[PDB]
Amino acid sequence: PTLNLFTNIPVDAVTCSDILKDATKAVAKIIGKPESYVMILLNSGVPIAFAGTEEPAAYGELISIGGLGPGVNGKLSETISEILQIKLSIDSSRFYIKFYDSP
Amino acid sequence: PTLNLFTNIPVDAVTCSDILKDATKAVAKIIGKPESYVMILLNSGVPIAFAGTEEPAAYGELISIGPGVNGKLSETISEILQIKLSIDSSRFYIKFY
Amino acid sequence: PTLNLFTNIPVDAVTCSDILKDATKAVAKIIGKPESYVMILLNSGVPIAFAGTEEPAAYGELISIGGLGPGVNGKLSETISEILQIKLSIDSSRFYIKFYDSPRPFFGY
Ligand SMILES: [Ca+2]
Ligand SMILES: [Ca+2]
Ligand SMILES: [Ca+2]
Ligand SMILES: [Ca+2]
Ligand SMILES: [Ca+2]
Ligand SMILES: [Ca+2]
Repeated sequence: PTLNLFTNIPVDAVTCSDILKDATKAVAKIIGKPESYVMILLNSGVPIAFAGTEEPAAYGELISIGGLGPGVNGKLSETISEILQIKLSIDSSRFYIKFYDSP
Repeated sequence: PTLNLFTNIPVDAVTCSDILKDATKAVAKIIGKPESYVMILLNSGVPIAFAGTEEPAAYGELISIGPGVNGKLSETISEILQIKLSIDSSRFYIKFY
Repeated sequence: PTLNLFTNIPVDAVTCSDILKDATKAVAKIIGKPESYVMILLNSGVPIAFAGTEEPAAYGELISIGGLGPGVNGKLSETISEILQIKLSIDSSRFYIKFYDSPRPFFGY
């Protein structure tokens, strides 16, 4: 699976590594795939307008070949959102994650 | 909806904010929803080759998007980028639909 | 088609232009469409973890209108991975590509 994140916060290198590590663990654990199949990207310092403001925000695309659904997506969303809340102070109302179950 | 934009033009902060605001207004009007439903990202200074040159170019992905809206929407964003950045070439893709 | 690349190493403008040009020629030849239809993007300096590590890596999304014939995806994957190997020393084991078969055309201007 891949998680491709974009945020308007300029993230420092240490915080970036922390997020990549935390997201790797969360994606592997919750979908049920080995970490060797999990890729996380963090595009930071990307200007974002959401709801008419440029307050801190993030966008993510989570793509998996199977393994998604109502019993998984809610947990992934909550877990990744909490990582960005703690590490970047991004409110969950300004983080949109799009899930896609790929053929 | 989310519009994820990429351009090889390096864009200054004010022009970026103007584009984000212009695009927010245009998307909101064309889709008929409040701005609280609209996210615009601008990835700038991303090298792009299009039709075998690196002339000014933009690429946009539309996520979580009425019929015909996509064409009027993509053309309007294309016009905004031409006016604000002098980008003469652009491509828009409806993603995950 | 569009190839949107992301890599975690910094890439200088000359190397970037080489990658963009070689990727344009390779995608155009393998897919059979003229270069006028090919767009390549290179997002560099993007932190990536793959298999739990941050060694040089790349992600690519290849978006084609209607998808490609049997075997063509694998040929594209191999060819792009060689470009990234030659130009950036990214091992092919750390290149991850996703193909999108778009059921509707791009909007181009
Ligand atoms: Ca997968
Ligand atoms: Ca389920
Ligand atoms: Ca949205
Ligand atoms: Ca329609
Ligand atoms: Ca095309
Ligand atoms: Ca195509």
